[PDB]
Amino acid sequence: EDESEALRQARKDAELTASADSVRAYLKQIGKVALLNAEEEVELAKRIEAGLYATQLMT
DNA sequence: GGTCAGAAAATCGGTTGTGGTCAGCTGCTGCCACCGGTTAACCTCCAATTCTGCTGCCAGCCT
Repeated sequence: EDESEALRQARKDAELTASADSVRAYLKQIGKVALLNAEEEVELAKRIEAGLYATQLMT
């Protein structure tokens, strides 16, 4: 019953905590988003350039 | 053996004359102090006691 069940319960209980230090709170806040790779960075950059040209052209 | 023009003193003050003298910028010119931008192998989660009041918590009569 220790196969991520009680671990999940303690994970949600730790997620609903306070964590009264600001550095620890910022690290816990930034730990949620997952990492990337080269093709994902390429497609994000292409979307950035397309959106920037779209708003420039529309203005 | 006496009255009137001239000469000779500082004195208060205007001229004046130039002889520097100091500053007042004035470029200006070099420079130097300061602000802003840029760098493309990869490597992605911290360093004692004493007293009073308040709040959170669990059994437990009452509905």
